[PDB]
Formats: sequence, structure tokens, C-alpha cells
Amino acid sequence: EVKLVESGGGLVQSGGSLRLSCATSGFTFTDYYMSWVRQPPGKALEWLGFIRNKANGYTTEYSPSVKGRFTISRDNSQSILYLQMNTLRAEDSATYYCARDHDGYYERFSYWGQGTLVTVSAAKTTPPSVYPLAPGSAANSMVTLGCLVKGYFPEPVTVTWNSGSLSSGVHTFPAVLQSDLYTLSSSVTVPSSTWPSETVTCNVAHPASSTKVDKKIVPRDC
Amino acid sequence: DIVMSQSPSSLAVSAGEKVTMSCKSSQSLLNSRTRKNYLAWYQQKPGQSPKLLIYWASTRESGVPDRFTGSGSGTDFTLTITSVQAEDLAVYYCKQSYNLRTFGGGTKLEIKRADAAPTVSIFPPSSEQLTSGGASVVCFLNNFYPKDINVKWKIDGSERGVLNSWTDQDSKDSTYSMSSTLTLTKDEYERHNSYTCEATHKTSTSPIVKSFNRNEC
Ligand SMILES: C=CCO[C@]1(C(=O)O)C[C@@H](O[C@@]2(C(=O)O)O[C@H]([C@H](O)CO)[C@H](O)[C@H](O)[C@@H]2O)[C@@H](O)[C@@H]([C@H](O)CO)O1
Ligand SMILES: [Mg+2]
Ligand SMILES: [Zn+2]
Repeated sequence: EVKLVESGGGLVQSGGSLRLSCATSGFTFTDYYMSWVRQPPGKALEWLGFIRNKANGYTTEYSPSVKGRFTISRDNSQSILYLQMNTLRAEDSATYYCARDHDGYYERFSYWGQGTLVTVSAAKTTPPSVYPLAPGSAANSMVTLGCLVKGYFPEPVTVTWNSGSLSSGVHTFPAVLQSDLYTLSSSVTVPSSTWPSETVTCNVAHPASSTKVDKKIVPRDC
Repeated sequence: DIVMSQSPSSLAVSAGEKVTMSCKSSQSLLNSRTRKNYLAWYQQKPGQSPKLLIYWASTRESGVPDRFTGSGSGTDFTLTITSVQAEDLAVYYCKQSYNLRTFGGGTKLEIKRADAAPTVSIFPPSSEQLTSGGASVVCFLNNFYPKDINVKWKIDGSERGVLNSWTDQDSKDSTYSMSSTLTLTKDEYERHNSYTCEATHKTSTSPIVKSFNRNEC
């Protein structure tokens, strides 16, 4: 089965450079063009460039928007695609995707990576504080618990519940920026017969600060 | 360049109804040599990568439900969704590959459903936060419809440092959720007793009130 996996995104200062990678598998790499596409938060997809297949001499083309400033390359011995970005500006903050492109016949982008988030900013990395949200000592079939993930930079953070075995009935709220730091929260709703009877834990990761946190939701009494 | 334009910017349709959306190119996308229109449609669900739906204007990718149909030629193209499902919530993008590649601006598709009252939960600050001098009080207002909602915080009966956040519509039940966080200093937190999240939503003329008292913690 086909895999495209981006890496290299994170925090970089204005004027800085960054290189992204896209590791692929499960198709004949050299037969395929490969594209990069980006998406600023809440905005449209923007095509950046491509590198052609072996039959077409692995030649490159770029959007007018980034020609001269971004460079695409590929390692055909390892099936990895690269994007070198130079003189970065706030406008370059975006999720960057690789996509399998043309094979000389089909006109389509068949497969896309999960995306890697690039933030261009002068702000320092700050790890989140992770706080449990347990019903108060006075707060019913269902019960709602949560984690508050407060005061971090840059995005993103990931939150799961019981290592991803609780995924139904989860709401993970989009982060909001407030004086230079993000905060987000996540709720999970479970049968009241199951908590505190059974354990409920939120697992939070902040890649930029390599933070890994498991926070058990403990009842007020008990 | 080739400029790609889509319409509408957004719409909402009830499950089971038909959706029609449009994509215009500044130049014909009809390749004279191959006699195909180099126009593709992509679906991007909330928090996911774009997924190929349709290419060459009308060819449905394998795995794609039969309810999705691409049509059109030259400069004007249409994506039609029959019998829309809750899971079809997404931004839809067309993309030309006639001269390099260019994306349109997307059409957001939302789902209309029956009005639904929020389920409201309030949470006191954790001892782990208070130890560091801060006090965040959180209210979740979950699985309601329509999206418009009003939340106020009351402290000892008086309306009052607030962070609000809404989720994208839910792919399964077509509802919305919101989180509201009120942040105080520990000292200010400890000066008052009653903390109330009040949600006013069209589903009741009675606001949903959730409260706790610091003394009962
Ligand atoms: C080294 C390239 C060569 O040329 C082409 C040709 O027929 O001119 C085009 C190739 O596809 C591209 C491209 O420029 O790489 O251009 C077509 C366009 O329609 C011109 O035909 C599409 O835009 C396509 O997506 C690519 O962007 C390619 O189809 C190639 C073929 O592999 C022959 O070996 O021939
Ligand atoms: Mg006061
Ligand atoms: Zn060229």
C-alpha cells in the first residue's frame, strides 16, 4: 500500500531556511512526478512546484509565487522528495503536503502525505501545561471529562485519549492564539459506570518541544 | 497564468439532498491532443489531507462513492453530490493540470440537521494549575445545532480573560461544539465563590446554566 510521509516542519525565524522531506513507499518512485502543495491555516491549497519522472529527466517547475526561492529535489535511491525553502516570511506559514503527481498518462494527484506544519515567527518554543478536567465535588448516564492544553508555541499539539482507544465522543477544540501562546482543550464523553471505575487518560504531544504527557483524570473524592 | 474560481464559497444541505458546485478556468482545459479536460476535484475533510475524487473532469477515482459526479468541459465544470451524507462535510477544490497546476479557492460544504440543544459541562481549576498561580475555569458546550450560540460567565452572580473555540461540524451527527475558558489569577479566583457558565441557544428560551462553588470543591 502507498505511503507518503512528510517531515521537517516546525518553527523558523523570518529570513531563515528550512528543508522538508517526504518519504514514500509502495509504488515505483521514478515513474512518478511529485508535487508540493501548501495551505495556510483556514485558507486554500496552493500548488508550489513539481519534479518530473525519470522518463522526463527529473526536471523541475515552480509556481511564479516561489520560483527562485524554493527548490525541489529527489533521491531516487531512497524514494524521498525534498523541498528546500529560503528567505522565509510569515506568509510562508502553512501546512506543506507532498502528493504523487503525473506518471506520463493520468492527470491527477493520486496520493497525499499527512502534511507538515511550518511556522515562521520570532517567538521562542514554549511547551504546554497540561491540566486535567474532572467534574467538581458537586457536579446522569454519560460523563464528560477533558484536558486543558495551555500556553504553548508553535502549533501543533496532538491529543488522544487512552492511547487512541477512546476516539468516539471526543471533541478536540482548535487552538486559539492569545498574547503569543496557543491554548486548546479536549473533551471526552464516556458512560458514568466506566469512570472512575476504569482509567481515563489524555495523551498530549508537542513535537516542537518534544513534550510527551499522559494525564490521568482522577475523581475529586474516591 | 490559469486562474481557477469556485462557487459558492459555502453552502449547507440536508442529508439525502443534492449538492451542486461550480469551477471555472480562465482558459479552456480541453487538451486538443488527448481530447480530455485536465480538471480534477479533491475533497478535504476537517483536519485531513486532500483526497482525489474525480479527474479528467468526469472520471470517478476507485473507492469513490457513486454519489459524486464530475461534469463539464472547456472553462466550466461541476461537481454534483446526490443523496448527501453527514460524512460529506468538507472543502472541495478543483484543480487544473493543463499548464503546470493551479487550485481554485474551494467550496465549503456543511450539513443541515434538526436543532439540537448543547450538553453543558463546567470544570474548576486543577490543583496542579493553582499551585503555579493561575486559575482556568472551562465550559464545554457540546453537540448542538445550529452553530450560533452565546456564552456568558458569571462570577458571584455578576457577568464577567475568556478564550472561545468552536469545532468544525461533526462528520457523524452534524452538530457543533464550543469550549470557553475563563482565566484568572489564583488570588482573584480565591476572592469569589460562584462560577457560572450560561449558554443561550435557540433551542430553549431557558439558558442552560452550569455552575460550581469554590467552597464545595
Ligand atoms: C519533458 C516533457 C515532455 O512533454 C510532454 C508533451 O507532450 O509536451 C508533456 C508532459 O506532461 C506535462 C509536463 O510539462 O511535464 O505537461 C502536460 C501538458 O498537457 C503538455 O502535454 C500536462 O500539464 C502534464 O500534467 C505535465 O505537466 C508529459 O505528458 C510528457 C510525456 O511523459 C511524454 O514522455 O510529454
Ligand atoms: Mg473583579
Ligand atoms: Zn521547464
